[PDB]
Amino acid sequence: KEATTTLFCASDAKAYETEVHNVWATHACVPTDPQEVLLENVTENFNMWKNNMVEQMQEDIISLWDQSLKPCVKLTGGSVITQACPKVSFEPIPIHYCTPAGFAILKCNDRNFNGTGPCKNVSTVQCTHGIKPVVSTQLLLNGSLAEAEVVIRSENFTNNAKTIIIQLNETVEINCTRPNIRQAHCNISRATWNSTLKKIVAKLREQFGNKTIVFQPSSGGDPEIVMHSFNCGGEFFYCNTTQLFNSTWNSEGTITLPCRIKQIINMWQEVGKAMYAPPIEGQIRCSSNITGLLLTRDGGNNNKTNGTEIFRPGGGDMRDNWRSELYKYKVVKI
Amino acid sequence: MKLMQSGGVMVRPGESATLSCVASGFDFSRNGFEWLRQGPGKGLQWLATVTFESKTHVTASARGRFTISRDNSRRTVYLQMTNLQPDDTAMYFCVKDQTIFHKNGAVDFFSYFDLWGRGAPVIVSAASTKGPSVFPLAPSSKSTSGGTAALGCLVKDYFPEPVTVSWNSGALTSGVHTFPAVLQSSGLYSLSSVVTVPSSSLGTQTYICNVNHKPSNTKVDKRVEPK
Amino acid sequence: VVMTQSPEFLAVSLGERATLECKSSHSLLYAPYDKDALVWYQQKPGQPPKLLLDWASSRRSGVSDRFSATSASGRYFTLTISNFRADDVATYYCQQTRWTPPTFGGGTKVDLNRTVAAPSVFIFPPSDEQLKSGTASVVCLLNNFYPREAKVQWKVDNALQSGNSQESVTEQDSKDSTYSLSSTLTLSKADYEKHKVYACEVTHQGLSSPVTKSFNR
Ligand SMILES: *[C@@H]1O[C@H](CO)[C@@H](O)[C@H](O)[C@H]1NC(C)=O
Ligand SMILES: *[C@@H]1O[C@H](CO)[C@@H](O)[C@H](O)[C@H]1NC(C)=O
Ligand SMILES: *[C@@H]1O[C@H](CO)[C@@H](O)[C@H](O)[C@H]1NC(C)=O
Ligand SMILES: *[C@@H]1O[C@H](CO)[C@@H](O)[C@H](O)[C@H]1NC(C)=O
Ligand SMILES: *[C@@H]1O[C@H](CO)[C@@H](O)[C@H](O)[C@H]1NC(C)=O
Ligand SMILES: *[C@@H]1O[C@H](CO)[C@@H](O)[C@H](O)[C@H]1NC(C)=O
Ligand SMILES: *[C@@H]1O[C@H](CO)[C@@H](O)[C@H](O)[C@H]1NC(C)=O
Ligand SMILES: *[C@@H]1O[C@H](CO)[C@@H](O)[C@H](O)[C@H]1NC(C)=O
Repeated sequence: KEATTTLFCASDAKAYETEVHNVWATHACVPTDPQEVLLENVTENFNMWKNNMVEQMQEDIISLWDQSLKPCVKLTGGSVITQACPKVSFEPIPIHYCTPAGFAILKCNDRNFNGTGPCKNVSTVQCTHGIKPVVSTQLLLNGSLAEAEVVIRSENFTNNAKTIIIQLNETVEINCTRPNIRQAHCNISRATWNSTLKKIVAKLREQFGNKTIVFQPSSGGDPEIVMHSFNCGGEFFYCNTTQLFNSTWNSEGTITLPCRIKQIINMWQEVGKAMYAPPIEGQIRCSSNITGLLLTRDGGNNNKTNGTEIFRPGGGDMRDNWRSELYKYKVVKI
Repeated sequence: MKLMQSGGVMVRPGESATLSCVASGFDFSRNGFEWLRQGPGKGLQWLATVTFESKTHVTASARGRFTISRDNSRRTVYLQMTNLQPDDTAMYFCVKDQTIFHKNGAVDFFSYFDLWGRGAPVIVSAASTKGPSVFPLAPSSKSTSGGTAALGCLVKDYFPEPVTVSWNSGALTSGVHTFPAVLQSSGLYSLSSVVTVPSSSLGTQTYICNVNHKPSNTKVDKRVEPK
Repeated sequence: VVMTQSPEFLAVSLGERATLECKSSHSLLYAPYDKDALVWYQQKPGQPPKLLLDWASSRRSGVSDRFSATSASGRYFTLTISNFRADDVATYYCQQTRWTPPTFGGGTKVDLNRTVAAPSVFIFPPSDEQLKSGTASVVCLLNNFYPREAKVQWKVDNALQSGNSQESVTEQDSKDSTYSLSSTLTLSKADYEKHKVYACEVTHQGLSSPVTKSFNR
């Protein structure tokens, strides 16, 4: 029967490892394993947009961060707190979500399954695959690629307020470095990015009508959703993605993205602002796979005859990050 | 919230002109602005939009002839008109549209206008500025019905608009109707101003029409007597 | 996208209710807001238009509650003015803002109903000083009539003239709510001299039959 319960996590955390995900997982999670059973001739409706697993992962990562990444100062709901804010070792590890006795996880194995509606190739699993709880905006990093075709998913495409979650099927490497102070940069392939955009443009045309597709930058909100923001080595990187999202689609070299490491950030855990300590000294570098994207679509008046769809990098709600990995699973009570 | 417009303008066919609009009392950074056109005896027509990102659309009947632009530092909006034609003669409105920002970053755009400028007349013509000729509309038997007489002034062949007409230096206002100007085949304007007065006052009351055409710096007084 | 309004002119009595109609060729429903993207403006003469209502049925702040509006099928819209009064005499425009470009209804002119009033009709020969100039203007005045529908026909030596006339109309008078109208026949002196009898014939629902004012000269 469909059911909400308290899922527990499993991981490969090491007790002699001071890295903060390891320390957290050592107390919060069982050691990772795997068993998978195929359920014949069963068809089951899914809805990734209403999946309590997402809320649970959210609570866990909020708790992980709260214990691990202490801002020096936090302002929430007009109330101010200050506290010790030591630098930490920070590198996400894979986390699995598992059902306790009496419950099962159903998994949808349909190819290019969009996350809602009926699934005809269904299995049960003891745990999900291992998910790195990567916190970022605009770009989804270090996730899982689609096996077959590029996929776009939305709770309701006709509602432009609903974020569109893109799952790439071939990764795009992004190399980000702050050299030997708040200035940093990212590199990516101009050609790889163009191929990726081309595959997205194709899937979006399938969805909305082969209307002209345009990409434009984020514009209007918090630095967290205007820039590509992410955490590398404990530092909050904010990367200008204008060059990535400036494109028109109708009928070579490296891209270099300027970044800033910020101390004062708007929090994703809760409405408020937080200040962390300045960057550690020395080279700070992350090489990550872009495995997905978060987009929003512009709305309002457009041409009836030849509509053109405008897309911008989005994100902000990290629940969408988790659903981008959790979309094939649901929990049922047996 | 105010949009203060800049016009108007007078111009020979084929020449160019520029209109501006200056915004205050809100956030220029997050709004788009548009230019609207109203014909005489008209009639509302959209011309051009500039969004808050300085993206510009222009109507196709004026594309590559009109141009909209935007200076955020001075909170100003512009309309550049090129190769203007007598057709283009109208009232031009600066207006603020709607821009709606969502939590996830999406932006809706809606082109309706809560905020309007004062309007700026653009008149295009090959006519030179000319002060009006004033002719009497004298009353008579065929201009008087019973106890009421009608008299007036014909204010003919002036350019550009407007004319102002008064009677007896402003002392007489009851029963005066000064009609809207009509554009004549000459490219010049013409109108009449009439007043009804007691028919008995014809011999014993002096009636003088005062015409002021400021664009030609012209004043005329024409006294109207029966015949 | 075509917007059509009706009627073109609408007379309303001094305490009654105006009902203005607006028809869209297309659906103006904006699905994500579940609102029709249609808007209503008021414009008085000399003023910029004022935004009365947005998303079909929503009054703007400050707007009188005597103003309200209606949408059906995302295509048909009604604007209503209860307690019609002097300061409601104006042109009302509807505007769609669902698709690009935005397009305007074409307007409905609302004026005050009132007892019928026949025009007084007056004819003015050209002044001789104007004739020195070489041009003759003959003027016909329909003074203080209601409603604003009248027909002026010029006849010269009884042959009906066309294209040698122009007319203009006052706005509704703010005190007695009537209109006045001027029709002018303009001729070259040659043309003026070719003819003998100049007559202005006026049709209006206040008159029992057409009224003719004429002169010989
Ligand atoms: C990230 O890319 C590397 C190659 O650069 C690959 O070995 C690894 O499997 C990728 N991880 C993903 C796609 O999650
Ligand atoms: C990825 O998906 C696209 C369709 O979006 C397809 O054309 C392409 O062949 C796929 N590539 C791989 C490596 O699966
Ligand atoms: C996913 O695809 C199914 C297949 O027809 C469709 O019924 C459903 O509406 C899609 N989901 C969404 C959220 O559009
Ligand atoms: C990214 O980093 C890899 C090694 O991690 C390197 O081989 C590659 O050339 C880099 N690409 C760019 C565009 O910096
Ligand atoms: C990103 O870079 C572009 C290109 O210089 C610039 O126009 C834009 O202002 C930058 N974004 C921010 C948030 O400064
Ligand atoms: C947007 O793209 C065009 C060509 O794709 C480029 O000329 C322009 O500089 C870009 N804007 C940026 C990088 O801000
Ligand atoms: C992505 O993974 C690589 C290696 O697995 C790591 O070095 C990098 O820091 C990760 N990126 C983020 C944002 O955690
Ligand atoms: C999708 O969004 C549109 C726009 O808000 C709405 O009218 C429609 O009912 C939604 N569809 C579903 C299945 O919720």
